[PDB]
Amino acid sequence: AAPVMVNDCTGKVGQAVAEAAVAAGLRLVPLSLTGPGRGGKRVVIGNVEVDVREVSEREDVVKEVITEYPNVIVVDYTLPAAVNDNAEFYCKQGLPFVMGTTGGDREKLLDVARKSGTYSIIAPQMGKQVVAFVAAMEIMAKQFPGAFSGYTLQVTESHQDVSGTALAVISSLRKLGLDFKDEQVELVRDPKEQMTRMGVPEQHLNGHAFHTYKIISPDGTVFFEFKHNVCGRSIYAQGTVDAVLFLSKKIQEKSEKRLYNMIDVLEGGSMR
Amino acid sequence: LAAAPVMVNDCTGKVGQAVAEAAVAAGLRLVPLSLTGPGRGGKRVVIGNVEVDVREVSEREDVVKEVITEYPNVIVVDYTLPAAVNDNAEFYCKQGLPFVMGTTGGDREKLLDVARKSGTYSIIAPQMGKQVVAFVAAMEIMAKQFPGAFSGYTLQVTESHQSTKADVSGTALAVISSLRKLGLDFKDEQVELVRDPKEQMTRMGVPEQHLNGHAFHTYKIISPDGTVFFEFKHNVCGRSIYAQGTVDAVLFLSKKIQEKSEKRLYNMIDVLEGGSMR
Ligand SMILES: NC(=O)c1ccc[n+]([C@@H]2O[C@H](COP(=O)([O-])OP(=O)(O)OC[C@H]3O[C@@H](n4cnc5c(N)ncnc54)[C@H](O)[C@@H]3O)[C@@H](O)[C@H]2O)c1
Ligand SMILES: NC(=O)c1ccc[n+]([C@@H]2O[C@H](COP(=O)([O-])OP(=O)(O)OC[C@H]3O[C@@H](n4cnc5c(N)ncnc54)[C@H](O)[C@@H]3O)[C@@H](O)[C@H]2O)c1
Ligand SMILES: [Ca+2]
Repeated sequence: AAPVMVNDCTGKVGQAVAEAAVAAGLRLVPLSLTGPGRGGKRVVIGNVEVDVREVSEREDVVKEVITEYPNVIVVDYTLPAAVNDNAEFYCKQGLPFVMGTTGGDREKLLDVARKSGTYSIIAPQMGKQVVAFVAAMEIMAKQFPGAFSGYTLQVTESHQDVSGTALAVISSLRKLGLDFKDEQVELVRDPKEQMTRMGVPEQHLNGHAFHTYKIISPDGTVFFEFKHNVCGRSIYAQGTVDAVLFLSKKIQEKSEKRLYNMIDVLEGGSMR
Repeated sequence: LAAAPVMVNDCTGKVGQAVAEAAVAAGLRLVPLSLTGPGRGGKRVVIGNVEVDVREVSEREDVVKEVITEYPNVIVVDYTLPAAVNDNAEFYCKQGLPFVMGTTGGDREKLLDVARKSGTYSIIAPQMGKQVVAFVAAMEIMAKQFPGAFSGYTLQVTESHQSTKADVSGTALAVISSLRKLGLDFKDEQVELVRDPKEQMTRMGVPEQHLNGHAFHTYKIISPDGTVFFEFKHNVCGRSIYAQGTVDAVLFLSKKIQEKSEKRLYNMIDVLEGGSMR
């Protein structure tokens, strides 16, 4: 598996990703780029000192990276403002990359990767196990129209503005014959209620994504319940490591397909 | 509803009765004759507004002759016992009688083979609760599309049925089969079988009125570090899900017979793909 450069290793997700890469046995490139107004520094990720460099030095830094690590894959967890420029930079430099950063102009991001033939994974949702759940519910919904018609749907949700994941699952559930408007989602905002009702540990009130879907027969006798509860950043960190392993293999195979998403990574199976 | 009349064997069985009640309540024509098992006497029972002459299984030949003459388009619904599966199926297939069989057990491969080779219009499924079938399929879909997606996670499976059902549920086994393809490491004997009434009430939330007829299932999928938690429950009280799914299956198969379909043997997946007919 290929060595990885994580920009930015000092950001919260980027740090978690670099940690998880090191703990999994990937080689972490000991260089990183940080954002405007952040200065250069040395940081420790596991047993590796990383020379964190200001983004204005990116041309030089990438040349230092490429000479010592030809087969590097870049992992990008920066900010929406950097997304398009970073992508154009990675594509202009021939660098394969895994883009976790959300926002920016998404059509422009995809088209620059596709038109340049740059090996890449672009996925604004890297929590792969949740992605799998969401996608399978949809395929099932399309296979069995009206299978749950007459049932009652209740959807209750905790995050920190309804979750795109919850809306996607609700859309599938309508194809199953459930009637449920988007406004009927109960957002739990009160931390007391986030702890008590949903079981979120005190630790993760500022960093969680808990969802419950209850589907009940009109006579009360049939009860379905689906939960996916995410605490913190580990699912995204682990998802990113899996994406790097997938992309590395596809570069190694000289694959004709260049731009992948998390669905592609899931379909490639487990690699650890 | 230009749907076929139905003969429910055995309408004195717990599931057969529930099926026959639901068929009558849905507006199907219940054939006023039924077959009951060895040891049971002949009797008459009331199902909705219908008096059913219930006859001993040794009377099968003449009873089915009487039914065929009075109700030529009859579909037989079979909820009997495992010891009767193969004999009953081979009987229906010899008579050209279309059938819906929910009875579990027997030689399943032999059951499907005789249906297919005889060309008998049939629906054979050990789980007629179509909504539960849809959940099972969702898990299998996830495992086919995304193999190993939960590799490294821990699986806990806990299951509660009435005390007499002293063996793990077929639905739980099929779900676990999919979960293994998803990367979970889990032997079949690791399923926790809750069978003590006190535990069923307190731990599983089974209402007291449903202790002798329920099917509660919980699957927990947890990441190594404990930060990601999936939980799937499907909890059935009583038998109305099975009776309702059986009615749907009868209406489905009824249409296929009228339409004269080349395909003869169906399951509940096929019924789910046909859409809701009510
Ligand atoms: N794909 C996913 O599943 C997923 C999961 C969680 C978060 N995110 C997203 O990832 C992004 C990062 O989140 P976070 O909490 O780590 O943010 P953060 O603010 O903690 O870290 C972002 C870092 O990027 C740096 N940065 C800014 N511009 C840069 C540039 N041009 N080059 C290099 N570094 C630059 C900043 O200095 C900062 O250290 C956000 O857009 C967030 O929404 C995505
Ligand atoms: N597919 C499903 O959805 C589903 C759901 C629940 C139960 N079941 C199955 O249905 C079957 C019956 O369950 P139950 O609780 O109604 O059992 P039950 O014992 O209450 O009823 C079964 C009846 O079948 C009769 N019988 C036995 N042999 C017969 C024969 N050769 N001909 C006619 N009648 C005969 C018995 O006398 C008995 O009255 C079981 O195998 C059970 O596992 C299936
Ligand atoms: Ca810093």
